Parts: sequence; C-alpha cells; structure tokens
Amino acid sequence: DPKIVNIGAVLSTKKHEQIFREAVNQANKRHFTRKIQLQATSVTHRPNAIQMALSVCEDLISSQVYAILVSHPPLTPTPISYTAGFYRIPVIGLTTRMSIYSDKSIHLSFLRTVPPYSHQALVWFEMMRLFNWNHVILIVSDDHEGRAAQKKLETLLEGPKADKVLQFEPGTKNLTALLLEAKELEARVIILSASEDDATAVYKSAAMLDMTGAGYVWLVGEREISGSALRYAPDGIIGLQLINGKNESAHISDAVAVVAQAIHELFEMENITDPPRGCVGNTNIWKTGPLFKRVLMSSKYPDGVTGRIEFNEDGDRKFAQYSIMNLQNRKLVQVGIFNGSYIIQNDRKIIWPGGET
Amino acid sequence: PPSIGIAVILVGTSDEVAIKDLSVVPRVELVAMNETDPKSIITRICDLMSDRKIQGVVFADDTDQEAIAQILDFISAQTLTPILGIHGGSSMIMADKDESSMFFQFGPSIEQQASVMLNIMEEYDWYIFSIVTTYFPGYQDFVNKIRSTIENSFVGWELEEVLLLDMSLDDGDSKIQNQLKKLQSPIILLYCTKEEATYIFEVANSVGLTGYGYTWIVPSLVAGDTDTVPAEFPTGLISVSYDEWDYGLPARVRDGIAIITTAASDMLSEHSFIPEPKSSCYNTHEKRIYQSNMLNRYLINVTFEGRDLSFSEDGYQMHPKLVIILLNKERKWERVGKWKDKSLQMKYYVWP
Ligand SMILES: *[C@@H]1O[C@H](CO)[C@@H](O[C@@H]2O[C@H](CO)[C@@H](O[C@@H]3O[C@H](CO[C@H]4O[C@H](CO)[C@@H](O)[C@H](O)[C@@H]4O)[C@@H](O)[C@H](O[C@H]4O[C@H](CO)[C@@H](O)[C@H](O)[C@@H]4O)[C@@H]3O)[C@H](O)[C@H]2NC(C)=O)[C@H](O)[C@H]1NC(C)=O
Ligand SMILES: Cc1ccc(Cc2noc([C@H]3CC[C@H](Nc4ncnc5[nH]ncc45)C3)n2)cc1
Ligand SMILES: *[C@@H]1O[C@H](CO)[C@@H](O)[C@H](O)[C@H]1NC(C)=O
Ligand SMILES: *[C@@H]1O[C@H](CO)[C@@H](O)[C@H](O)[C@H]1NC(C)=O
Ligand SMILES: *[C@@H]1O[C@H](CO)[C@@H](O)[C@H](O)[C@H]1NC(C)=O
Ligand code: NA
Ligand code: NA
Ligand code: NA
Ligand code: NA
Ligand code: NA
Repeated sequence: DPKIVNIGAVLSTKKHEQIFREAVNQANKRHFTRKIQLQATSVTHRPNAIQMALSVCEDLISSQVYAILVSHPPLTPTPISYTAGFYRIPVIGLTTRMSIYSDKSIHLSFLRTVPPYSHQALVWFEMMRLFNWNHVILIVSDDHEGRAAQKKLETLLEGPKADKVLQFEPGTKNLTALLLEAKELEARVIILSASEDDATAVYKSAAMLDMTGAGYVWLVGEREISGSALRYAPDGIIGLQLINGKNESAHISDAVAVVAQAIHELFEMENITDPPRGCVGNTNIWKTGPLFKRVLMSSKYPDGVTGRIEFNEDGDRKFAQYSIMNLQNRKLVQVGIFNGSYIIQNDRKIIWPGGET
Repeated sequence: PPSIGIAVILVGTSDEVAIKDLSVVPRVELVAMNETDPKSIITRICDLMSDRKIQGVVFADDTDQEAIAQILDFISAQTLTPILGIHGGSSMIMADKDESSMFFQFGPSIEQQASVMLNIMEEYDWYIFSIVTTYFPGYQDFVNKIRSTIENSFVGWELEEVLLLDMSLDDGDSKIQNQLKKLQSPIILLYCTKEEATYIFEVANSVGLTGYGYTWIVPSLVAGDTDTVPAEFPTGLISVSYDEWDYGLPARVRDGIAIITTAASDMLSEHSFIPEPKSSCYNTHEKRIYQSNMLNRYLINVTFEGRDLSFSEDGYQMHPKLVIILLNKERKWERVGKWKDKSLQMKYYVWP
C-alpha cells in the first residue's frame, strides 16, 4: 500500500494523454515505489482561457497534483501558469518557446524542457567564434521576444562585438530606413530576431536594397525560417531548428522522467506536505511547493530522449540541440548541429548569400 | 433613459445598508462572495454575467490577498467587462495589466508609492538607505523610480545596496540571511508581499536589523488589512495606506457605480451605442472579433460631483489621498501623516 502522488498534465490530444499515462507507468516500473507511487491525471487544452483555468481547478488541483506538465496548445500556458502559480504548484512547459515564460515575477513556478527563442543567441555566438565574425549588426523587433534575444546576445558579448543594434516596430512593412542604416556600416554579418510575418518584411526590403547578395551573411533563428518567412528568405541564409522542439511525445517522456526523479528525491526529505485538494475555499500556497521547485530546478537527467536535461537560473532548458540550417537553391539543407555545447559541421558545404564569402 | 446592470461584489463583512446610501441609468445588485480562490471568483462573476447581463463590476474585499488583482485583471480582459477594484486585495499593486484589460483600481501605483517613500525620507533627512525587494511584479519599476528620482535630486541621496530575494525557493541554505547581512543602512525600503515580508522580517530580526537605528519603509500591500498585524512585523514600521479611514466603503461603491454609469452614458451619447454585456464566459473565443475595450477611454476620465475620479495609464487612481501609518508599541497601526497632492504633511517633526 504506497502513497499515491499525482502528476497532472494539459496536453494536445488523447494520444498524448495515453503517452503521458504510459510515461508515468514506466517511471513506477523503473523506480522503487513501495513508499510513493505516481498517478497520471490529465486533460487536453480548453477552447478559451477561462475554461482552461477552470479545468486546472476541477480536473487537476482537485486531484492534488504535485506538478503540471503543459504542452503549447495546437490560447497559451498562462492560465495554467497563473492557477498553478497561485498555489506554488510547479509547471513544466514542454513546447512553449516564448521568452516571457522565463519571467520569474509573473511565471513564479515554471520550468521548461525546451529553451526560449532568446537562447539561440548561444548558437550565434559559437557560430561567430567559429567563422570569425567579430563585427555583427543585430536587427530585432521591438517586442519582448526581440529584446530578449538582444539582452541575451549582448550578455554573451560582455572578442566578437555587435557594431550596431537596430530595433523596429512589429508590424512595420517598409523597413528600408532601418535597413539603409544597416547597409551604411562596415559589418556585413546581419543577425535577425523577428516573428515569421516581421521576418518576411525585413527579407523583402533587404532584397530591394540588394543586401541579400554576395558580401552579406544572414544569421537567424527558427521563427525567421518558418512559414511565410521561408518564402521570401534570401538564398544562403543560416537558420536554426531546435531538434525535437515540436515533439510533444519526446518532451512528455523527458518531463515525466525528470518529475518522477524529483518526486522520489523530494520524499527523501522530511515533513513533505500534500498540495491543496481543489481550488474552492483554498487561498493558501502549498508549503512544500517552494522546496519541490528547488529540487526540480537542480534536477539533472542525462539519458533524456531530447538530450541532457538540466535547468538554468530561470528554470529554462540547458544543453538543447539545434540543426544549423542553410537555404541552398530555395531548399533548407542542414549543414551542422549545435550538440548542446559545441558546433559540429557536417559534410554538406555552406553556400553563403552568393557563393563562398 | 435605458438601464445598465452593475454588480457590486463584496467579499467579507460589510454594511449593505450603509452601502445602500445622464444618458443611461444603473440597476445595481449587491452580491456577497464567500471565497477568494481563482475558481470561486471566476465562477461567481461568470454566473452573474449569465443571468443579469452586467455592464461592469464593482469589487471590494477585506483580504491581504493581492492576487485578487491578477484574477480580476484576467476575468476583465477575457470577458472584456469593466472591473473596479475599490478596496482590499483587488485594489493592490499588480503585474502589467493585459493589453485587453478593463481593470481599474482605487489604490496608488508602484511609482506613486515609491515617491511618497522618498518624500518621507526628504522630510526627516533620511538620505542614506538600501532597497530590498522580492520578485513581486514591478520590483524593477520600484527600484527604477527611486533611482531616476534620486539621480536628478540636487540632494545627497546615497543608495547603499539593492537586494533581490528569491522567495519561490525554500530557504534551508540560509541564502536570504546571508543577503540580509549585507545591509548596513539606517533606512531600508522593502518591496514585497505581506506574506513575503513576514518571512523577511523574521530573518532580519535574527541578523539584528529590526531594532533601534533601523527604519523600514514599506508599500500599501505589506500593511494590507491594518487589523491583521503579523507578530514578525517590527514595531516602528512605516507604511503608506489608502485612506480606509475617510474614504469608506459606501463612498467607494457610489464612486464605482458613478464611473461605470458615466462611462456608459458618454459612449452612448457619442457613438449611439454601448458594448453588449456578453452572457457567457464559455463563448469568449467565438465572439472576440465583435468585442473591444472601447469603454476604457470613457472609464479613465470620469468626473462626478466635481470629484475627479480619473485613472492613470496603468489603471491605478490618478490622485489618491494616501495615509502614512506607523506600527506602534501596542502593535496597532497609527496615522502619522497624509499625502494629498504632491505634498506630504506629517504629524511629527522628530519621531517618538
Ligand atoms: C558535444 O560535443 C562535445 C565535443 O566533442 C562533447 O564533449 C566531449 O565528450 C567526450 C566524450 O564524453 C570527451 O572525451 C574524453 O576526453 C578526455 C580528455 O578531455 C580533455 O581533452 C579534450 C580535448 O582536448 C577537451 O575537450 C577536454 O575538455 C579535456 O581537457 C579523455 O580522457 C577521455 O578518454 C577516456 O574515455 C573515452 C570514452 O569517453 C575512452 O575512449 C578513452 O579510452 C578514455 O578511457 C575522452 O576522450 C571530451 O573531453 C569532451 N570535450 C569537451 C569539449 O568537453 C560532448 O560530450 C557532446 N555532447 C553531446 C550531448 O553529445
Ligand atoms: C486565471 C488566474 C489568474 C490569476 C490568478 C492569481 C495569481 N496567482 O498567481 C498569479 C501570478 C501573477 C504574478 C504573481 N507573482 C507573484 N505573486 C505573489 N508574490 C510574488 N513573489 N514573486 C512574484 C510574485 C503570480 N496570479 C489565478 C488564476
Ligand atoms: C518523437 O519522439 C518519440 C520518442 O519519445 C519517437 O517515438 C518519435 O519517433 C519522435 N518523432 C519524430 C518525428 O521523430
Ligand atoms: C456564504 O455564507 C453565508 C453565511 O451565512 C451562507 O448563508 C451562504 O449560503 C454561503 N454561500 C454559499 C455559496 O453557500
Ligand atoms: C476628460 O473628460 C472630459 C469630459 O468633460 C473631456 O472634456 C476631456 O477632454 C477628457 N480628457 C482627456 C485627456 O481625455
Ligand atoms: Na516499481
Ligand atoms: Na522559472
Ligand atoms: Na557542413
Ligand atoms: Na444605437
Ligand atoms: Na476584438
């Protein structure tokens, strides 16, 4: 007769709900569960935020969950983050890449198995070191996301330096004033941080200003080589792709493995209190919440499906792996991988805007 | 004139009888709410919408539960219904309100309070100080306000230290204690929640920082319900409070009803329409292309009985008459000053 410790989840589909139920089962199989045994509790995303918040209370907090796994909906993890945060119940983001969830003030008990987009600056930095791009021009959107990338790239740079940083208003379709300012500089390495629709805007104007050809280097993230951004992207661009970043199944495995370990680690300590049973009539935080957060934050699982799972000072994923993509003859060709710490070039040659620098 | 449905939600003990004392007319309904958790508040407001068809909500509570501001902002933006946090946890300082928010609070802002704190310091020539914040939303806006104010003052202010305490983790390692030992200033400005402040103070006492020669200035939310005084609060603690004394609950409810009614009358007598009170919280996704926060331009600058009830760009009251309070020996909050209009009027020249 062990103690049943529930783990909650807000997932995309019933297949994903079954994958979660299996991941938890396997965890119980692989751990010593005489004392504590896990139980999966889950729901799929609700049509709207009010219904989603209500679902967390009715379906998960009602079951006294110790943590809630959240996949990015096919709507945001925020109603989940706020409801769970209210009680200090940790939330594990599986596919949310937006840098705002790294905000400890608003998202006060949140960890993610995927890094925020701002973390691609770690790859660009290694790339700059490798190709000896000591002078760069950084173009960012004047939104939380764009500033997150700047703030992060700037941190790594403070060797290689950013000659100028240019911010633009999200939704601006004519950026030839921004891009002409960039063309005047000696630096020909342009780094871009912008949403798919804003990346398109930059791409079109840069082409009109003949800045997408030989001489220039375009270094970019995942969003900027996705959807409409890819239709107007200059041939020779360098983009990124977070390996398994959209694989909710791989992230369910890994999050459960991590949570299962942390639960068992937690119960090695004394005076572990249960979370509140439901929302109604409960306005007190879970006293064990903050300790369980510390335990999770400091958890390492190296044999994860998506790699070495570790969390940074913001509970964001460390040692994420990316595909270094190069647009060659309007085809997205992988030219290497950022393995979590090092750049590994593959036998496919990089074609730079034009030919070879 | 046509009628508008206004719901007055009152969490806790209230004199409903005392409380019961244009182009459109209000049809008010006093609602008593028992619980303040997310489910209860979301459910209560949603059921009221479902029956009466509510043009706006006037909310008041007796709690030290500042999350009610967040819950109410969330409800407000999702349903696109005006909500006025007229007292308690609902009127306390918050994170950045939603782009689509229609939440307005009777309390003072982060930056307003921060200035009031420096005004107290200038008065008693308390120029040497430190700041200690947690991650509570706006902590950077608080530090930045002080810093900007300080760096343009031809006064000899000296901000010795700025501590950032992570309260989201367990303090078994004694990290907070080691950080608090860094403090050397006679004046400490503490920005955090009432719950966080009780822990911080228990620690600060261990390190001998709550005693004589150490003064702690704190914002409205740390004092909160002046009738709930944590034992760990230091005697001689200075705080800002929104005048629960002279701006009593019935006046606030009346002013809340006035704001919604005026705003609605204005939009009607200008656009020949008002926003339709949506009868569901479970259809928000479907009908958002039909809804907007248009009423905010009318809600933000209402004047009634000559009293200027206008709100800031961030949804806090524009001109609040704040009250400076001191936690005395009999562990009770005492009035020691007033902040009316850019000017501070204190009780004492020298503190006893
Ligand atoms: C991402 O890619 C990096 C780069 O390759 C990987 O890091 C290397 O990982 C390997 C294997 O774990 C490490 O190899 C071991 O190196 C030891 C000596 O290391 C020193 O020298 C290297 C090179 O100059 C430096 O990089 C390093 O910092 C040290 O100063 C050897 O002692 C080891 O040999 C023993 O074990 C091997 C098997 O592991 C046996 O074959 C041997 O016979 C022997 O008993 C071994 O060669 C290497 O040190 C790591 N390099 C760095 C930079 O840290 C990451 O592992 C990879 N990550 C992922 C997720 O794939
Ligand atoms: C749908 C819904 C919406 C709102 C609510 C209430 C709520 N509970 O949590 C939150 C978040 C908002 C930011 C807030 N951060 C902090 N609150 C207190 N003390 C703190 N210290 N450091 C940071 C901090 C937590 N909101 C619940 C459900
Ligand atoms: C997603 O990850 C799982 C491993 O957990 C695996 O079954 C599947 O092959 C992966 N999907 C893709 C597209 O590779
Ligand atoms: C709230 O408390 C009062 C106490 O008299 C009670 O009558 C009322 O039924 C309670 N509300 C609910 C929702 O049950
Ligand atoms: C405030 O309201 C009055 C209503 O008489 C209006 O004339 C004035 O222009 C408004 N001010 C602003 C800044 O909108
Ligand atoms: Na087992
Ligand atoms: Na975090
Ligand atoms: Na290659
Ligand atoms: Na009309
Ligand atoms: Na709309």
